[PDB]
Amino acid sequence: KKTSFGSLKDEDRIFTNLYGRHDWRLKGAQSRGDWYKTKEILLKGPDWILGEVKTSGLRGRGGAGFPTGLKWSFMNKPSDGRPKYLVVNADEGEPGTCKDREIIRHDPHKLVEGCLVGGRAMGARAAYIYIRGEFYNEASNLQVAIREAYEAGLIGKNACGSGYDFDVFVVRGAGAYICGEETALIESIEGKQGKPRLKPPFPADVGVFGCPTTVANVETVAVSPTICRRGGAWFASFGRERNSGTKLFNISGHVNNPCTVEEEMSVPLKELIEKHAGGVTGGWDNLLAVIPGGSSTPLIPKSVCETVLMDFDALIQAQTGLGTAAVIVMDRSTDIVKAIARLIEFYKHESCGQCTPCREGVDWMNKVMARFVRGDARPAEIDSLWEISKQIEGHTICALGDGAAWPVQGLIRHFRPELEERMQQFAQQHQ
Amino acid sequence: SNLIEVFVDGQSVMVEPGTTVLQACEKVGMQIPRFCYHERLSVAGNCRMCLVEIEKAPKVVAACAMPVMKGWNILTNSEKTKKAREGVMEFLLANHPLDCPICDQGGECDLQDQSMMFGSDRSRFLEGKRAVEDKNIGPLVKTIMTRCIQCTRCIRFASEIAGVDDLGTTGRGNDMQVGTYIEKMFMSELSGNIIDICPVGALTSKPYAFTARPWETRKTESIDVMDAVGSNIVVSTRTGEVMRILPRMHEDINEEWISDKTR
Amino acid sequence: SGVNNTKKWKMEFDTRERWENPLMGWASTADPLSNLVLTFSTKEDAVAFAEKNGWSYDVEERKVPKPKSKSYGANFSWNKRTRVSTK
Amino acid sequence: DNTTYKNLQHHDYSTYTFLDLNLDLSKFRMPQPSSGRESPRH
Amino acid sequence: ALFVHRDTPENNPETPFDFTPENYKRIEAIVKNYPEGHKAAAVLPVLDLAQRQNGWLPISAMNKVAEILQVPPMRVYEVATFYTMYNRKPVGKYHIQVCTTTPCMLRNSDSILEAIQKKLGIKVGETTPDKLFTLIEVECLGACVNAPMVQINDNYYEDLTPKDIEEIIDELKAGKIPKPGPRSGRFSCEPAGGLTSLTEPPKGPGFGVQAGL
Ligand SMILES: Cc1cc2nc3c(=O)[nH]c(=O)nc-3n(C[C@H](O)[C@H](O)[C@H](O)COP(=O)(O)O)c2cc1C
Ligand code: SF4
Ligand code: SF4
Ligand code: SF4
Ligand code: FES
Ligand code: FES
Ligand SMILES: [K+]
Repeated sequence: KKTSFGSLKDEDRIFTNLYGRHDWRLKGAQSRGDWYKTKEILLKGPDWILGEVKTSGLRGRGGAGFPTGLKWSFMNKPSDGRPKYLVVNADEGEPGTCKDREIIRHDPHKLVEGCLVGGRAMGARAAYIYIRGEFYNEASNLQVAIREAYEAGLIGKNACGSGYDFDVFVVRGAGAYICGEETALIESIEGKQGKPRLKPPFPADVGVFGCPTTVANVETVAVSPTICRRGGAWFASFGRERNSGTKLFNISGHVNNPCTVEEEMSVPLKELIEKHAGGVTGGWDNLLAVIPGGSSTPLIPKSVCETVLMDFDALIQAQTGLGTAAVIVMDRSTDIVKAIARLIEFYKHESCGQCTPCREGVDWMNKVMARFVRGDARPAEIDSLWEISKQIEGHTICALGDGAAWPVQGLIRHFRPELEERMQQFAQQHQ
Repeated sequence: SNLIEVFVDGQSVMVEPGTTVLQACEKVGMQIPRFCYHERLSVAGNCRMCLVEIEKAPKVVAACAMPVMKGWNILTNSEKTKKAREGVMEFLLANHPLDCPICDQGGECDLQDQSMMFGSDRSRFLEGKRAVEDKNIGPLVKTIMTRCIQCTRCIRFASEIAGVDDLGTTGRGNDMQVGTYIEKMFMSELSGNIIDICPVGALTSKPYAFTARPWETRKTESIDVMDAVGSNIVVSTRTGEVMRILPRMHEDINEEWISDKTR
Repeated sequence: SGVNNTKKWKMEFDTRERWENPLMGWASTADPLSNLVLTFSTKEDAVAFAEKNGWSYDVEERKVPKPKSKSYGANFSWNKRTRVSTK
Repeated sequence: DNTTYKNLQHHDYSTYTFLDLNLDLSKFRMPQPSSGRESPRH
Repeated sequence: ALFVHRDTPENNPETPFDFTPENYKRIEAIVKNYPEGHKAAAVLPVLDLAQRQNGWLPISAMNKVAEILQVPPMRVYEVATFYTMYNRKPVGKYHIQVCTTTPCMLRNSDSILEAIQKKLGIKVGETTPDKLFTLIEVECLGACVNAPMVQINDNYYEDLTPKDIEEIIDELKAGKIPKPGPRSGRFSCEPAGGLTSLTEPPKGPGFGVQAGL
C-alpha cells in the first residue's frame, strides 16, 4: 500500500477555495465543480449515498471521529410519523480550531450541497445549521449562498429537479462553547439553556423537537458531495487504513506562518508544521510541546512530535488524540504550566454547570492549576490533582468534563519536573 | 410475558422493558444512592450520585436514567461503583458550607447520611468555597442557597407538580444559581413541598426554623382535616408540643404531598 | 429518600398526657409505656405478641410505593405534555 | 486570477443583514410540520 | 457579573421597550422556521433581535420576548443569563472583545489588551466616560491562526499589533468603520509569505467524477 503520506496535490484537495481567492458565491462554486450532477446523486437513493460514505471511511471531523457512514445510517429507517432533521454543527468553539470558519464563508455552497446530499441520505425534510453567534459575517455569507440556492432551484421544493423537498435553515448561537456538544446544541435550537442530554435516547431516535436527528460537523457534511461525485474509493485512497481522506489543519501558536491548510491524513506532524507553517519559531529544536487536536487533546512533548503521524489511531498511541486537528505549537519560551492553566480556565468558563463532577470539579482544578503556576503548592498535590481529574473523567453527562481532564493529565504526564521545580522554587523564596 | 431478565450482583430479576437500572436494584431490596432523582419527578441525571458499574462495561451508567438491557449484571458494590460514589460525594462537599450545627437539615440530611455511608471520611479540598446570596420566595420557605447542591428537584417540582414555571437556574458553570432571577414569591398552595424534596438545608421551613432536631421528635401518624381530601400526615411532637406537620405517603390520596394549609 | 427505616414492623402504644413540671417546665409523664417500642419481622409476629400479652391492638397494612414508569426521553417529547421547558 | 481576495461583501453588512436575509428566504420555505398543539402547555 | 436582577429606575418591568413594526415582521419570519407547537425555539433569535434593536436587554425586553412567544418569563431569564452574548447591562457603542485563550495568549494577546487599556484608559470590564467603548476578555473566537484578534460588535480584526489596534480605535472615534480582517499583509487564513497549496487553477465541473454518476 502507501507507506508515506502528505504532499497532497491541489487536484485532490476538496476545499479548493480555502483561502477565498476565487468567488465564493454560486457562480464561482459551480465553476469549481460544486452542484454538479447533484440531481443524479439524489436519485441514486439513500442506500447508495450511505454506501459511498461507508466505503470512503469518513470519520467525524467534529472532534470524536465516529465513522460517518455508520453514524448517518441510524436514520435510514422507516418513518414514524415524525419529521426527520439534519443538524450541521457549525459552533466551532474548540480553542485553536478555526477551520469550519473558512468553509462557511469561502465555500458555503459545498456545505449547502452537503446538507442536501447528507439530508437525502437520512430522509430529512430540512437542515438546521447551528453557527456560533460570533461568526456574524460568516453566517451572513451562508444566507446569501442559501438564498442563491433557493433562487436557482437547487434547494427547496423539488430540489435540483429531483422531486425531493428540502430546506436549509441557519440558526445562530449566543455565546457558549458547550453548545457545540451535539445534545447541548439540540437543546439550544429548542430555545433552552445549552445543557447536554443524557443518552439514551440517542438523537437518531429522539432529537431536535423530539424528532429523529443527526448532528454532523461542517467539515463532515461539506465533503459528502465530493465523496459521492468522485467516489468513496477515491477518498479511501488517502491516509492509512481507518484514517482515510484529506483533513483541514489549523497550525497556530509559535509557528512562523500560522495558517489553515488541507493535507492528507497520516501526514507526519513534523512535516505538517515545517512544510506549510514555516516551521517552529526559533527552529525545530526550540519546540517544547504541541497540542495536536484542540485544547481537549493532551499535549505531547518534542520527542513524541519527532515521528508522530497526524491521524486518529496514531495519536491515540501517543496518549493524545486527533480531535479537530488544530495544532497549537509551544516553543521553549512558553510557560507550559500557565498555558495549560489558561486552558482549564477556559473550560471553567464554559462548563454548563448541569452535572456535579464538571460543575465543581473543573472549577476545583482551575484553582489548583492557578496555584501550580506560582508553585504555591506541595508536590503531594500533583497526584491529588491527577486523582481529581480521573474522578471527573467518565463520570460526567457530556465530554466537556473529559476535555477538561485530559489537558491536566497531559501536563502531569510529561512535565512533572516542571511542576515540582516550581514548587521548590516558591518554597525557598518564602523562607 | 414481555419481562426481560437482568442481574443485580449476580441475582436474576425479571423486569418490564423500560425499567431503569435504579428500579431494577430496588426489586432485590437495594437502594442506589441519589440526589437529583425522585420517583415522582421527571428524570434529570445531573447529580451523578447514582453511577453504577455494568459488568464487563468500561463506563459507569447513571442508574436513575439508564434503561436496563437483557442480561446486564449490575455491580452495585463493585470497587468501580464505590469509587464513583466517593468522587461524586467529594465534589458535592467541595463548596458546601460547614453549616450542619446551624442548619435545620442536620440529623435528617441526605447529604450527611450518604456522605457517611458512601463517601470518604475526610477532605482534600484546600481552597476557598463558593458563597451565594439568599433569595426571598415568601414567608413559608427560607432559602440558604449556599447549601444548594444544584439538584434541580425544586425546579422540576415547581413546573411538573405545582404547574408553576417560576423557579429556574441562572448563570452557568460553578456560578449557576437556582432561583427566580427577579424578586418574586413562590406562593403556590403546594409550595411547602419543596422543603421536603430539597435534599439539603437550602430550602427550609420558616415557621419551623431552629425549634427542633429530627432525632428528638416523636412521630404520630394522623390525618389532615383542613379539607375533605384526607391527606395522610405525620405530626411531629416533642415534650408534649406539636412541632411540625409532614406528609405521609398514601398513593391513593395525597401521594407524598400536602397543601400549605395542611403543612 | 432513604427507605431503610421502613423495613420492619413496629408496635407502639397510645399516647397519654404529658404536662409541665412546675419547677423547671420539663415534660412530666405518668405513663410507663410512653417510650415502649417493639420491633417485629412480620405482621403475624407482632399480632401474636399482642394476643399473648392481652393488649388490644390495631393493625395497619404495610404501604409499599407503587412501581413507576420512568423514561428520560419523555422529557423531549415531540407532541406530549411531558416535554420539559428547562433542565 | 489567484492573487486577490474576493470575500469583501461582508464589509458592507449591517445590524439586520442576517435577519433581513432570513425574512426574504421565508417565501421559499416549505410548510412546517405541526406537533398537533400550540405548545407543550396546551 | 451578577445573575440576579434587582429593580432600578432604568431597569425595571416598567422600563419602556417594544419591537418596531419592522422587527415584528422579522420575528414572524423567525417563528416560521420552527415546527408549529415549538415556538419556544425562537427564544434565542428574538432575544438577540431585541438586543440589536435596543443595544442590551432590560428586564422589560425579556418580559416582552416571553409574552410574544407564550413562554414563562423565567425560561427567558434562563436563556438571557446562560449565553454570554446577551448584554443584561448597557454597553458602550463599540464592544471590544479581546480573545485571551491560550492560542492567542501565545501570540501575545496581552500586548494587544494592554495597548487598548493604555489608549482608552479603562481596565478590563469597564466603559469609557463617553460611553463609546466597553472592554472585556473573551474565550476563543474561532480565529486562532489569525491571532491575536479582537471582535468589535460583529467584525473581527486579526493579526493585530499594539499599533494596529490603536489605529482601529482612532478610526472608530473618528466615526469611520474600519475594515474587518487581518491587519498584516495577508487576507485571511493563508500562510504568510506565499501559498503552500492551492496554487493551481481550481479544477472544473465533472473532474474525476466516478463512472455511474
Ligand atoms: C464541549 C464540546 C464541544 C464541542 N464542540 C464542537 C464544535 O464546535 N463543532 C463540532 O463539529 N463538534 C463539536 N463537538 C463534538 C460534537 O459533540 C459531536 O461529536 C459532533 O458534532 C458530531 O459530528 P461529526 O460526527 O460529523 O463529527 C463538541 C463536543 C463537546 C463535548
Ligand atoms: S460535563 Fe460540564 S458541560 Fe458537560 S453536562 Fe456536565 S456540567 Fe455541563
Ligand atoms: S444541608 Fe446537610 S450537609 Fe449541608 S450543612 Fe445542612 S445538615 Fe450539613
Ligand atoms: S434548592 Fe434544594 S431542591 Fe432546589 S436545586 Fe438546590 S438542593 Fe436541589
Ligand atoms: S440520582 Fe442519578 S444522576 Fe442524580
Ligand atoms: S484562541 Fe483566540 S481566537 Fe482562538
Ligand atoms: K430540605
